[PDB]
Amino acid sequence: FFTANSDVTALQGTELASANDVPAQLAKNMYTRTVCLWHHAAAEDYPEMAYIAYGAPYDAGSIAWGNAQLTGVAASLQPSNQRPLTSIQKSALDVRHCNFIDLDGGVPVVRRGITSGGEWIDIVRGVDWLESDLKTSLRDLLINQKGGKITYDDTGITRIRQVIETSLQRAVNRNFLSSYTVNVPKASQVALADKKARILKDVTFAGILAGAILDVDLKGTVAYE
Amino acid sequence: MWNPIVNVDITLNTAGTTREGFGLPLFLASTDNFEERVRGYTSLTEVAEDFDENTAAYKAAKQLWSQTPKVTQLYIGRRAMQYTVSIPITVAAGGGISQPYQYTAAENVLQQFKTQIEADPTIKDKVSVNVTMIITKAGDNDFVKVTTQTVYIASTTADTASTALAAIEAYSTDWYFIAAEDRTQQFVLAMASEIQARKKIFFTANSDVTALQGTELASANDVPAQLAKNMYTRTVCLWHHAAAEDYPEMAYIAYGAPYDAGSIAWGNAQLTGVAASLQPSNQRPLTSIQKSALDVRHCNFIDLDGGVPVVRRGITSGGEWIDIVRGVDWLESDLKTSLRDLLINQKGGKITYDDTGITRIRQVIETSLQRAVNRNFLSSYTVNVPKASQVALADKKARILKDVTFAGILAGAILDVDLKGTVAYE
Amino acid sequence: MWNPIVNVDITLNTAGTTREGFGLPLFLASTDNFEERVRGYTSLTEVAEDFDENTAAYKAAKQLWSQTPKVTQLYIGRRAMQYTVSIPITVAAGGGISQPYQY
Amino acid sequence: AMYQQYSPKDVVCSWNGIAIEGFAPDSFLRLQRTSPLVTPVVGAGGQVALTRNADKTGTIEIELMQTSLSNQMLSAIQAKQDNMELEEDISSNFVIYDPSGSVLATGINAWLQELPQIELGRDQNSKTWIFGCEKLDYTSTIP
Amino acid sequence: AMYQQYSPKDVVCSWNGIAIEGFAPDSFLRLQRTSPLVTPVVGAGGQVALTRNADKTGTIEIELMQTSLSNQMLSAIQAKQDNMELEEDISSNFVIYDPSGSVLATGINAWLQELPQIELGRDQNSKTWIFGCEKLDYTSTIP
Amino acid sequence: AMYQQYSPKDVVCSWNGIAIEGFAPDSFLRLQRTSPLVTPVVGAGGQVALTRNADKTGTIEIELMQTSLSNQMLSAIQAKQDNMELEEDISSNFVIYDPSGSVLATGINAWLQELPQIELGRDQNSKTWIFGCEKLDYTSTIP
Repeated sequence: FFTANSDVTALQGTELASANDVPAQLAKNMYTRTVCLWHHAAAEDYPEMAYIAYGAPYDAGSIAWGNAQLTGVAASLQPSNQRPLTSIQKSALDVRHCNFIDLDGGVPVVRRGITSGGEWIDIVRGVDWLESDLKTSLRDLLINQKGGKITYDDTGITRIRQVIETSLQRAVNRNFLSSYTVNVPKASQVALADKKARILKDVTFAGILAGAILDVDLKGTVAYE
Repeated sequence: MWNPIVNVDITLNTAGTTREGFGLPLFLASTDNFEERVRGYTSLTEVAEDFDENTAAYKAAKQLWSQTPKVTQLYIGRRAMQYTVSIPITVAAGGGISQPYQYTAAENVLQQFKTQIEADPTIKDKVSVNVTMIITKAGDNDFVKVTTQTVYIASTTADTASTALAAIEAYSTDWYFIAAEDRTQQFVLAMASEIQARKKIFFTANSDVTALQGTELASANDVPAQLAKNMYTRTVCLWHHAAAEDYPEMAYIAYGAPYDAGSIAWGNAQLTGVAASLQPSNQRPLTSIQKSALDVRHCNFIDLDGGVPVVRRGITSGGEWIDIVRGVDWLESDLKTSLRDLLINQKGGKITYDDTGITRIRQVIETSLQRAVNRNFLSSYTVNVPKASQVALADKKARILKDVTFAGILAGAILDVDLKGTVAYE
Repeated sequence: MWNPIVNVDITLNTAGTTREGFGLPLFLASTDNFEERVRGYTSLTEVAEDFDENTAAYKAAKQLWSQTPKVTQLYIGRRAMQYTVSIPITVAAGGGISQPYQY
Repeated sequence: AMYQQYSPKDVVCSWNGIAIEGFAPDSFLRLQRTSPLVTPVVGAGGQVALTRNADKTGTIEIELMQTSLSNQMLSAIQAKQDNMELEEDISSNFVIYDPSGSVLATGINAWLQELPQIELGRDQNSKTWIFGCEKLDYTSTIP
Repeated sequence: AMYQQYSPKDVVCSWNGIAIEGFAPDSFLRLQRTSPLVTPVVGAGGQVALTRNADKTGTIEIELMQTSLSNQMLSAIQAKQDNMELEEDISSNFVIYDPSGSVLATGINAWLQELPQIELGRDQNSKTWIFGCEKLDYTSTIP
Repeated sequence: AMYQQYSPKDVVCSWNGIAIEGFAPDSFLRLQRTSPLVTPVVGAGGQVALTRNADKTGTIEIELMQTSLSNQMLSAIQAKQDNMELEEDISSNFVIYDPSGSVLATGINAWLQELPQIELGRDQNSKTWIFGCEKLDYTSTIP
């Protein structure tokens, strides 16, 4: 759920406990699936759609939504004097996990790109795509048995292991994950209620995330020697 | 519209060329001629429209554009104002809100005006009134003016250096050099202390005659001596008799502003139309003892090599050459722009947190330092970066890179010569 | 807090590199400037805070860090002390317990 | 004792802000100076005088696989530089990262000098890109 | 991950409206530029200045089997062009279609430059046809 | 640092309102003064006195390809000037545009002085056109 905001009360106060504007309430509830953007023109204009279109056309889990450049969208300006936000107001937005349009000095760029729960948008979207891919691959295996069976023995279970592994390798190839593992039950120890219901349970897997870089810290010196 | 196949607008006014370099000047003056806290101009003609020839905000701009090549743009800031009334009116507020007041035939008249103002529901909340009478800011109002012969009016700056600087920075951050109209000891020291915590340079002048005597810096306590004692490396002080109501700081700024950063020397500078530093008492160029007295204070001056005036040394109060400070600031800005361009424009990809991504940052840092080496500002440099296999996992979750460092070495220049010789029959 | 997309802290102080090897130095000195019996420092700047330039515990540290490459760390120990009073007070004890006296 | 171990996997090349990947099976990198350091001159009587050449340019040849994706990036970069004014800069440092220290040189102000030859057959043929440099600097970890 | 797979079967060449088929067992296509992009000049003091060559022509060598039927078509096309006035045009774009993207170049205004050498023995020998081009353009799928 | 890069592609010549194009493979432009700036005179005793010549004319030789279309324009321009009265003017400024600044001269009041020699063989030979100028002015971008 993408939403915008222009409440001026959000630009002051660094203590999240005392703040009670909409972004603060969203952050307090840990709504990891909500993305909030601060923008003065959010009164009757919709930059959320530009932010959506920035990354929607691309593949899931293989991009970073931070430092995004939006065409034709101006920076977040203080309503009172139409000047870019000061660092204190940016920090006030930061403690609320609310996004904003920053200026690196001559160019506007949406900063961080995190949900209200602190999780990066990239992780959420990649996990959802991974689930969808697993769901489609196993569906294609289970369907198309047009004249046969997938027997409830180890021969049938290994075939499901194979497709799960292939679908996780598809994610590893994107550089979304880096490694994974899969575990399945033995057909000789499955309860007979499941064999009558014709359902397989106790399948699990694990994965590890890759990461990216968005900021840099630097120090140096100059001397005659 | 219909346009001729060939259009030729010939004129008789000779014109000169401008140039672009690192940094733009800003002049902080006490004014009420516009509502915005910062306004820019591109030529002296535009400045003449808003300001009259006798204001300091016009003299400063006139000095700046005397040098050649010209500076592209000039900014003028506005200080907060307080107005005073007495008996030997019209009140304005931000947004063009104006209300007149009148009483007909002193404390009674002042209280009449105060009551009328405090009763008005349109402008009273944006101003404050008190009993002479005083009018200042109130609420969100950042601009206030009073004008009007049985009533007299006055004005005075009503803010400290810190507050004015903060209020101007909260409006426009595009300026490098800053000069001020006010030359009191307190304001100058406050502004010098504030700019020290920023990447800006503060140019100021002085005409205190007590600065020309005494070689012991420990005992001296004039403004240049206090600046030198505090080691304000970002403050440039110039001594000049005409610093009472004239602004040669802007000519000195324009001498080197149009050029590239870190590739020039500010010493031995020749300024067009600026006379040498003269002793106030008898209008004669300073003696060598007075020049030494200025020298121990790290204060600049205009010397005569014998027939030509030239600003000598060109050092900040902390002893560091202006060239080094400006070159370091430009180098930082260049690094900041290059890395910003790398990090942005990843529109559909990533910079992964492994050695492949770190080497790409190494490459841009090295290129940006080579840009400085090519100017002959530096002579050599080195860079060090961390291994991706030994970065703490907190950074990988924060998506930030730390522990990057580099070093450089400076080139130098020549400004004076010492010479000896002999003559003989053999 | 808000952090710039790129942060650059340039300075003019030249610096040198350290190195790590076998063993670390310890300097046993007569001191009362701290309560702990051993305290470590990583540079001469830290040593200057606790000690003045005229103490031997400062000269020893100044000599050590003259060589290059530097030593990573230096330890300073505290010897037991006895005090004497005469006629030509304040008394302190471990834990910050202090009591004045007067006649 | 034995020297440090070489590992092709941990070699990374970079130029113009992009990373170059997909090294060919054999001889994927070469570095060389254009001229020697010294040039002796011998007279008819046997006397010797030495000339110290000032030239320090060089060449960096990097060779990639036939279907590597880094080929597209370099073509796209070259296409941009053809439509730029002469005043715009086209040079950048060529940085090679090698933890084993078997490569001792870096390219200062390198430029793209030649495009690969393209050949096709039953199997895959590599593509060679050639670069120049103002000064091929040889450095070392000071003992 | 692994790069895209190369397949000689799905490579098609065309010129003058005809399709060229019957590739030889090995090295059936070659593309190359005539001159390099840059030519450095070094003074006696070590300074460097770069010359940017304007030449962009090239050559396309396509090699076919001994008994391929595309040999007859090219001979028949060449015979026609010998009996045409100089004002008539003889150049056409040489288009290469390759789904794997291993070929990055196309020939703009290509012409026939040489005829194959003919040799016979106990086995079959290939025949090489050589073409020119006004501008051998290197393009890529923009990342 | 390195100096600016030279590029033959971005050199444009103009005279009499037309643009001259189709430069030859090598040495397509030459500029030269007719006389030196100074002429020393030495007496029998060793004294020296300097003569400062007032002549400042020069010559501009531009060489083009055999089949360049700019050859027709110059012939057509020359044919017109033969049928004009002596009072009519035939001189015009010869302007050379070079973004690299490797050419420091311009021709003031230039005229056509000679026609090319024509030669034919198995290959293509260039054609040289020669111009004069009242004053070959050397200028520079003021440092």
